[PDB]
Amino acid sequence: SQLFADLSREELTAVMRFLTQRLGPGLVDAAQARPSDNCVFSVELQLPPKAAALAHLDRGSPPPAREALAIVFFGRQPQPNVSELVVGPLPHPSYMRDVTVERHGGPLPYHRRPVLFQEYLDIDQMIFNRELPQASGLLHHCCFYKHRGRNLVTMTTAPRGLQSGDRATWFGLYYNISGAGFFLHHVGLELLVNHKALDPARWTIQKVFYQGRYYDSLAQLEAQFEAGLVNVVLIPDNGTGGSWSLKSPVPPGPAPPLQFYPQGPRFSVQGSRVASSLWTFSFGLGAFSGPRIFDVRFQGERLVYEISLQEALAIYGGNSPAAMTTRYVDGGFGMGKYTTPLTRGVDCPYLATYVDWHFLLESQAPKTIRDAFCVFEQNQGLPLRRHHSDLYSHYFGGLAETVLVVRSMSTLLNYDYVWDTVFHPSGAIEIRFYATGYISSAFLFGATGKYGNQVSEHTLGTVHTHSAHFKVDLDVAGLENWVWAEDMVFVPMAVPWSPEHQLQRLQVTRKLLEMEEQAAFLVGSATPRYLYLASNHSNKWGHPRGYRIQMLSFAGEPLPQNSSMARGFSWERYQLAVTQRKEEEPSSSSVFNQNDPWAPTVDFSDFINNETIAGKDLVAWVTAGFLHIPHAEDIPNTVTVGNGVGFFLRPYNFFDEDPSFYSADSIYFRGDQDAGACEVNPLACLPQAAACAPDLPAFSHGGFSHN
Amino acid sequence: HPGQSQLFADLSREELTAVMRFLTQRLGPGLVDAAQARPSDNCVFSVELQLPPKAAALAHLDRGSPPPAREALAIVFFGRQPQPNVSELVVGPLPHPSYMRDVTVERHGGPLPYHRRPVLFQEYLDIDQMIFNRELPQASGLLHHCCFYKHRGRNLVTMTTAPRGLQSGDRATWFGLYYNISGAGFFLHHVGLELLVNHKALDPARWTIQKVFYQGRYYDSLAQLEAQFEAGLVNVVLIPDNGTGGSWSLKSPVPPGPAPPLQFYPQGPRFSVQGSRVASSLWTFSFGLGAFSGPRIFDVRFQGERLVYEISLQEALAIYGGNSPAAMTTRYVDGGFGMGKYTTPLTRGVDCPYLATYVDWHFLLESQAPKTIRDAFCVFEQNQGLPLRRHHSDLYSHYFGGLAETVLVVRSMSTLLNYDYVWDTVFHPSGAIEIRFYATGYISSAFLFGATGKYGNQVSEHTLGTVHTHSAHFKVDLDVAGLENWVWAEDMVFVPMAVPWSPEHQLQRLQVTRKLLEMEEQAAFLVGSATPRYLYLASNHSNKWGHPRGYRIQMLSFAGEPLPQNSSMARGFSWERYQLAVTQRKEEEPSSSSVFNQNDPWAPTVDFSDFINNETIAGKDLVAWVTAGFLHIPHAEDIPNTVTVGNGVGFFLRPYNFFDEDPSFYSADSIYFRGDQDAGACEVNPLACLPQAAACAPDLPAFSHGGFSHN
Ligand SMILES: *[C@H]1O[C@H](CO)[C@@H](O[C@@H]2O[C@H](CO)[C@@H](O[C@@H]3O[C@H](CO[C@@H]4O[C@H](CO)[C@@H](O)[C@H](O)[C@@H]4O)[C@@H](O)[C@H](O[C@@H]4O[C@H](CO)[C@@H](O)[C@H](O)[C@@H]4O)[C@@H]3O)[C@H](O)[C@H]2NC(C)=O)[C@H](O)[C@H]1NC(C)=O
Ligand SMILES: CN1CCN(c2ccc(Nc3cc(=O)n(-c4ccc(Cl)cc4)nc3-c3ncn[nH]3)cc2)CC1
Ligand SMILES: CN1CCN(c2ccc(Nc3cc(=O)n(-c4ccc(Cl)cc4)nc3-c3ncn[nH]3)cc2)CC1
Ligand SMILES: *[C@@H]1O[C@H](CO)[C@@H](O[C@@H]2O[C@H](CO)[C@@H](O)[C@H](O)[C@H]2NC(C)=O)[C@H](O)[C@H]1NC(C)=O
Ligand SMILES: *[C@@H]1O[C@H](CO)[C@@H](O[C@H]2O[C@H](CO)[C@@H](O)[C@H](O)[C@H]2NC(C)=O)[C@H](O)[C@H]1NC(C)=O
Ligand SMILES: *C1O[C@H](CO)[C@@H](O)[C@H](O)[C@H]1NC(C)=O
Ligand SMILES: *[C@@H]1O[C@H](CO)[C@@H](O)[C@H](O)[C@H]1NC(C)=O
Ligand SMILES: *[C@@H]1O[C@H](CO)[C@@H](O)[C@H](O)[C@H]1NC(C)=O
Ligand SMILES: *[C@@H]1O[C@H](CO)[C@@H](O)[C@H](O)[C@H]1NC(C)=O
Ligand SMILES: *[C@@H]1O[C@H](CO)[C@@H](O)[C@H](O)[C@H]1NC(C)=O
Ligand SMILES: [Ca+2]
Ligand SMILES: [Ca+2]
Ligand SMILES: [Ca+2]
Ligand SMILES: [Ca+2]
Ligand SMILES: [Cu+2]
Ligand SMILES: [Cu+2]
Repeated sequence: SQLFADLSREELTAVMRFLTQRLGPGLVDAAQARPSDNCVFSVELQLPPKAAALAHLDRGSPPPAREALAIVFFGRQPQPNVSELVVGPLPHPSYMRDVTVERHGGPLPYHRRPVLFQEYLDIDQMIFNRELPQASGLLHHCCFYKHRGRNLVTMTTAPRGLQSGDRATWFGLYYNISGAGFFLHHVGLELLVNHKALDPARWTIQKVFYQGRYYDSLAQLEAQFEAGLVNVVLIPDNGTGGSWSLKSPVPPGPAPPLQFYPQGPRFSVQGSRVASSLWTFSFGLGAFSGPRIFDVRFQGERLVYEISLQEALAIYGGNSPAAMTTRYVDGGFGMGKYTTPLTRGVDCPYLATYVDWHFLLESQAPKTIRDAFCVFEQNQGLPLRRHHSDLYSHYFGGLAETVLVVRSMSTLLNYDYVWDTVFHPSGAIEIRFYATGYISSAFLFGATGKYGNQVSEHTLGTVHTHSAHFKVDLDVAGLENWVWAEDMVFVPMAVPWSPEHQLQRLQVTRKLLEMEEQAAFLVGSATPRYLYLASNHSNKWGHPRGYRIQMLSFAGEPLPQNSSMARGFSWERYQLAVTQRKEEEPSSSSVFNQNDPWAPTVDFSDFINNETIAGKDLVAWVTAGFLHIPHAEDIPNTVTVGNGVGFFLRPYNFFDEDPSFYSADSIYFRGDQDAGACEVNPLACLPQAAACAPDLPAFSHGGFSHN
Repeated sequence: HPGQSQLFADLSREELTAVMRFLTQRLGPGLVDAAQARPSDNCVFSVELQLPPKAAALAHLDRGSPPPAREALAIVFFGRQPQPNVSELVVGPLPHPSYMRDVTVERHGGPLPYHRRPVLFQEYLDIDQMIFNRELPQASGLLHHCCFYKHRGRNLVTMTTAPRGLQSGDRATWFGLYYNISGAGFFLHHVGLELLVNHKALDPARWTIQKVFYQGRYYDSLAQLEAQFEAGLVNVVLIPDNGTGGSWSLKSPVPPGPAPPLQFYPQGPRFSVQGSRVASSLWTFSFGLGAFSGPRIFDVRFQGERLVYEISLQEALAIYGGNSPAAMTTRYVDGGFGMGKYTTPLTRGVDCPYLATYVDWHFLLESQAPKTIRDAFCVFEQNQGLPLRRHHSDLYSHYFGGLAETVLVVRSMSTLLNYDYVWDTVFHPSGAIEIRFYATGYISSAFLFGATGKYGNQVSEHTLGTVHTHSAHFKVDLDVAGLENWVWAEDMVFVPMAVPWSPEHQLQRLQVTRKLLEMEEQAAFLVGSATPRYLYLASNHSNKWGHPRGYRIQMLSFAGEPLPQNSSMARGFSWERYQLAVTQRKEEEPSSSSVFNQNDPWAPTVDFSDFINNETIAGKDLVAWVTAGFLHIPHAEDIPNTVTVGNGVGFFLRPYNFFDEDPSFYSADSIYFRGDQDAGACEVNPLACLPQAAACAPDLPAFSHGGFSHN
C-alpha cells in the first residue's frame, strides 16, 4: 500500500485511455507529432501532500488520493499552450484538473516545451536534405561526404536562443561513429537553427560556423570554399583505440574480487520499499528530477520525509559558438527519461538486486526500462570502528563496515551520471554522484588553451563545470526543526596555575539561525564547520537531537548573477540553503527552464525570503559539483575516481550512544580468551561457506529500449 | 642489470640483533636495557632502518649501479654523565656491521638536550609509583570517600598530557586520573583529579608535584586537600564505577545474525607480496613503517614507469581545548611517541577483509630484544562496487562499454592511547593514488564541570567529550616522468563579452587560467586560503597531444583552525598551518617533524617552515607536503567509539595529460558489446562465464589473531 511508488504500466495504460477519450480528438501520439498538434508528453506520478501522507502513515488515516501528472502539448489552437493536468484517482481515474495556472501564474508559453523526438528528427531531416547538400563540395574535401549525409550526425545544445522565447539551437556535426563515442569526432561545422515556427517548413538557418569563421548560409560558405578562400583539410574517417574504440584490445585476465552473501542477502525489496535490519524506505525516479527516496526510517524512527535529486547543470566555455553558449539544464530532458539499464556486474555488484522502471513519455503506451535501479549491500574492507588495547587492559573490539546502497544511472547525451544513496550502520546517510560516460568535444584550431586541452588528434576537450541539486527534507525527531552552527575559535588567555605565560584557548562557537538568509550560504563564502538541524527535543545528556550536514563539493565557480540566463538555475549560486517546507515550493528547478531560462518557470532564489526557521518543517537544499578541464585520460570515458560529490547526513546527539554498539556483527575479545573460539569470536566460526560457493544467476542485459 | 634490490625494507631481526650486538660492545662502560633504564642511565632507545640517499638509490634501481650501503640509526640516551645528551648513531654495513658514526651534530648542529628525549616506559612507572604510593595515600580519606580507594592501586590509572611544561626545558606532565576498567576504555571514566607532576630531575627521588586540581578546584597539594575535605570544606561529587552499555562496555549484547557480504578472488590473488615489495599486474612498490614517522611507500610504478619516489606519513596532531588543566593544555604530537611503535595487529576480517594478506613487522624499541608485531600491515584487492567507467549508448549506435573498479590497498593502524588511527593508500587502475586516513578508537575525555559547552558536549554522565582538531602531515616526492618538475596552477574565469554573432547581446565567457609557480612561497598555501582548482607538478617533457605530463594534487580536508602563530609553541608543528607546500627536495629536508618535538616545541628539533625559503621550484626535484585534518566536537554517537564514516581525510594524486589516453582502456576486466550482439555469450562478455566458472569460493583460514603487548 505505498504511495511514493512510481506508476505501474497498468496505471499508465489506465490514465492514458482516460485522457484520450476525454480530450475529444485532435489528439496525436506525441511520438510523432508536429508542433501544430496536441499530444501527451508525459504521464508520471504526482507526489502526495505531506500532511495527508504522514497522517496516513503515522495515524491509520485513510490514504490521500493517488494522482498523476500529465504534461500536454496544445499545438492545435491559436493560443498554443502547455498544460500540466492532474488526473485521478488511481487505480481507476475519473477526474482531471488544469493546475497550470495556479502553479506558475500564466499558462505555459508553447516555446518552453522541450523538443520532441519528432521535432529533433525533422530538424535532422532539413539539415541532411535541404541544407547540407549546398556544401556537398566542401564536405567532400573536408570529411568524406557522399551522397546525402548518412556518414554524419548532429547534437543538441544549450539553451536555444539568446533571450526569452527564442528557439534557436546550435548543432555540431560528428562522424556517425559505429560502436563508439561520436562525441569525440567533431567535424568543425556548427549550424544555428531556427525551429521556433510551428510549421517546420518555415525553418531557417540563422548562422553557420566553420573553422573559426561565421557565415549566414551554407551555400555562402561553399561559395567561399570554391572561391578557393578556405583551407579545407581532410579529417580522418576511422582509427585505432581510445578515440576510436571502447573495446579493450587486451584479453580477459583472472577474474576480479567477488562479493557474496554467504547465508542469504540481508535486505529485501518488494515494490519500491526496501527493508533491512536497520533501514527502511520507499524509492523511485521522477521522469525529470530523477532519483529520490522517501520515509527513510532507521530502526523504525523516521529521519527524512524525502531526499530527491532536483536538477543538474553543465556549463561550457569554448572556441566555437555552440560550446561557449552551451549551458545544459539536464533535468529539462529528464534523468528519469534518459535513465539506462545497469549492466550487472559492471555498474553494480554482480549480486545486487536489480529493479525495473515504468514510464509513459512521448508515447501513447507505457514502456519499461529494465534493471533501472540496483540495491545491494557491500563490504568496504573498512572497519566502522575499532579499538585495540595493549595498555592496562588487553582486549579488542571493532566492527567491519557493511553498507546498503541504492543506485540508478542516467545516460545524457555523452555523460553517464551515477546517482548514489548509501545507508550506514552508524545511522548516517551518504549521497554522492559521479560523472562518467564520454565527454563533449569540439574541433581544434588556434585560440585553444583558454578553453581546454587537446585530448586527441583534432579534438578539443571543452572546459565545463558540473553541478547538481538536492532537496533534503529532514524531519529530525518529528517536524519542527531549528538550524544550528557550531565552529571553533582560539582565545588568548593567561594560564591559571601560572599566568604570564599565556595559552591559546580552544573553544566551541555554537549559534542558532532564525532566518532563511542566515542559513543560506553562497559558493565562495565559508560554511561553519559543524552545521545541523536540531529538534525541540533533547537526547539523554541534554542536547538538541541533531543531524549534521557535511558537504563534499569542489565548487564549480558559478555563472555570474549579472547574466540574463542566471535566474533559470540560481541554485548553482548556493552551497547550502534551508527553507520553510511548503507544498507549493516542491522543486528547485523544472523541466521548462531548459528552453526559456530568461523567464524561468521556477526560480529558486525566491524560496529564500525574511521567513523564520525556528521550529518549522524544514527542508535543506544542497548543491554539489566541480570544475572539469578535460585531459587525455578522459579518453575514451571519464573515470569516477576523485569525481565523488555529495554530502553526509550524520547523527549528532541525535542518539544517546552509537547504535552500532548493538550490532549483530560486532566483535570482541580480551587477551585471556581463546580468540579463535567460535562462541567467543564469531569469526572463529564461518567454517563451511555453503555446498559450493555462490550460485550465480545467469547473466542477462536490459537491452536498448527503443530496441 | 636493472637494479633488483630491496633497500626500502625495514630491518630483519637478525639485522637488529646484529646492530644491537655491534653497539653493546662499542659503548661498554655501563650500557643498560632501556626497559629497565633510569634517567641517569645509558640507553639504546631505538634502532631502525636508516634510509638511503636518493641519488644512490635511483642510480641503483634505474642505471643498474651498485646499491648503497644498507645502514641503521640508533637513538641513544647518554644520562650517565656531566652533560647528558641524546645522540643519533649510524651503524653499517648490514647485515654484518663493522662501523658506527655520530650524526647528531651533522644533522642538528649541536648535541640534543636531554629533556627532549621521550618518556621511557621505566619513567612512566616511577611516576605511577610516586603517585600511587607517595601521594594518593595522603588523600586516602577523600578517595575512600569518592573514588572507592581500597589501599592499593588496581583501581585508578593515569594517562599523560601533551607537552609537559610550558616553556623550553620544562618536563612537567599534567596527569589525569581514571578508573581501571577491565575490558573497555578507561578514557571516559575520569574522576576529576589531575596532578601536575614534575619529573625533570634524573633522580626520581627529587621528583615533585606542582599543582592539584580536583573537580574544578585548584589545590596546592594532596595534603592540603584532605586539609579541606576532612574539615568538611569540600563538596564532593560521586562518580560511579560499574555501569552498563556504551561507556562501560564494548561488547554487543545482541547475538551474531547472518553473515555479512564476503569478498574472494574466484581464481587466485592478482597481486603478490614479497616482503617489502608488492607487485600486481600494474602497480609495483615497496612499503614499510617508520617507528615514529609511521607508514611509508616507495618506488611506485605504474606499468614500469615511476611516479613517486616516496610517500610517507610525517606527523600526527591533536589540539584539545577544555575545562580541566589536562585537556585545555594538551597539544599531542603523536610522532613523539611514534605511529610505528604503537602500531597494532590488524584483526583479520574486521580491520581488513578476511582474505586479505597480512604481514608481520619487526622492531627494537626501548629494549635489547628484537620484537615482532604480528599482522601489522594488510594488503588486498577490493571490488569497490562502482564502475571506474561506463557508457551506455541508446542513440544513433547501440552499445555498452564499462569496467567495474577494483582497487589495491595497503593498510596500517596505530593505536595511540585512545586513538586508533587508520592509514591507507589505494591504487586505482586509472593510475591514480589515494591517500586516506581515519580516526576511530575512543575519545580523550575530561571530568564534567558546570561551564562546559564551549568545550564540547555531554557524552556519558560526569563525562565531557572535549573538543579537538586533527592534523596529519604527508610527504609526497613526486618525480613526474623525470626528477625535474615544475608546478602549475590552472583555474577558471568568466569574462563578460559581446556575443560574436549578435553583439547586441552579451555572454559570460568561461575560460581556463594556467599559471606557473616559479618560487617556493608561490606554492605554499595556508589553511583557509584561496586555492587553485587544478594544481599539479609536471615534466618539461609532454604527452603526445603536446601538454606537459602531469600529476594533480587533489585534497580532502575540513581542516581545523591552526594553533595561532602568536603561541610560542606552533614552532613545533609549522606544517599544521599549511593546506600544502612545495619545496626543493633536499637530503637534509627528510622529515618535517622529529620525535623530539613533542617534549620541546619551544625549541623544535625540526621546524617545517624553514623549508620554505625563497627558492626556485621550476625544473627541480620537487617534493610536496600535504596536510590533512578536521575539527572533532565529540557527541553521543562517539560512544563507545568514534566512527570512520565521514572522518576519512587525505588527498588524491591524479594523472593529468601524463598519458595519451586513459590506461584503463586496455584493462582485461573491461567489458563491451554492441546492440547487435548477444551479451550472454562468454565470447562477447566475460561475465557470461561467472556462473559456471567462479563457482567454488575458498575454504577459509581459521581465524588467528596476532595478540597483545609484546608478541
Ligand atoms: C491552454 O490550452 C488549453 C487547451 O485548449 C485550454 O483548456 C481548454 O479550453 C477550454 C477552456 O478555455 C475548455 O473548453 C471546454 O470544452 C468542453 C467540451 O467537451 C467537453 O466535452 C466532454 C465530452 O467529450 C465533456 O465531458 C466536458 O464536460 C466538456 O463539455 C467543455 O468541458 C466546456 O464547454 C464549451 O466548450 C465548447 C466547445 O467544446 C464551446 O463551443 C462552448 O461555448 C463552451 O465554451 C469547456 O469550456 C476545455 O475544457 C479546456 N481543456 C482543458 C483540459 O482544460 C486552457 O484553458 C488553456 N489554459 C489557459 C490558462 O488559457
Ligand atoms: C520509434 N523510435 C523513436 C524515434 N526515433 C528517434 C531516434 C533519435 C532521435 N533523436 C534524438 C533523440 C534524443 O533523445 N536526443 C537527445 C537525447 C538526450 C539529450 Cl540530453 C538531448 C537530446 N537527441 C536526438 C537528436 N539530437 C540530435 N538529433 N537527434 C529521435 C527519434 C527512432 C525510432
Ligand atoms: C613488558 N612490559 C613491562 C613494562 N610495562 C609497562 C606498561 C605500561 C607503562 N606505562 C605506559 C606505557 C605507555 O606506552 N604509555 C603510553 C602509551 C601511548 C602513548 Cl601516545 C603515550 C604513553 N603510557 C604509559 C603510562 N601512561 C601513564 N602511565 N603510564 C610502562 C611500562 C608492562 C609490560
Ligand atoms: C654526546 O654523548 C657522547 C657520549 O656521552 C659523547 O661521546 C664522547 O665524546 C668524547 C669527546 O667528544 C670522546 O672522546 C668519547 O670517546 C665519546 N664517548 C663515547 C662513548 O662516544 C659525545 O661527544 C656527546 N656529544 C656532544 C656533541 O657533546
Ligand atoms: C550510424 O551507424 C550505425 C551503425 O550501424 C547505424 O545503425 C545501424 O545501421 C544499419 C542501417 O540502419 C542497421 O542495419 C544496423 O543494424 C544498425 N547498427 C547498430 C549498431 O545498431 C546508424 O543508423 C548510422 N547513422 C545514423 C545517421 O543513424
Ligand atoms: C631571492 O630573491 C629574488 C627576488 O627578489 C630572486 O629572484 C633571487 O633568485 C633571490 N635573490 C638574489 C639576490 O639573487
Ligand atoms: C523581516 O521581519 C521582521 C519581523 O518579522 C520585520 O520587522 C523586518 O522589517 C523584516 N526585515 C526585512 C529585511 O525584510
Ligand atoms: C586492570 O585490570 C587488569 C585485568 O586484565 C589487571 O591485570 C591490571 O593489572 C589492572 N590494573 C592496572 C592498574 O593495570
Ligand atoms: C555491576 O557489576 C558488573 C560489572 O562489574 C555488572 O556486569 C553487573 O551487571 C552490575 N550490577 C548489578 C546490580 O547488576
Ligand atoms: C627540459 O629541461 C631543460 C629545459 O630547461 C633541458 O635541459 C632539457 O633538455 C629539456 N628537455 C625537453 C624534452 O624539453
Ligand atoms: Ca521560503
Ligand atoms: Ca523537514
Ligand atoms: Ca627549501
Ligand atoms: Ca621530486
Ligand atoms: Cu565533465
Ligand atoms: Cu577526534
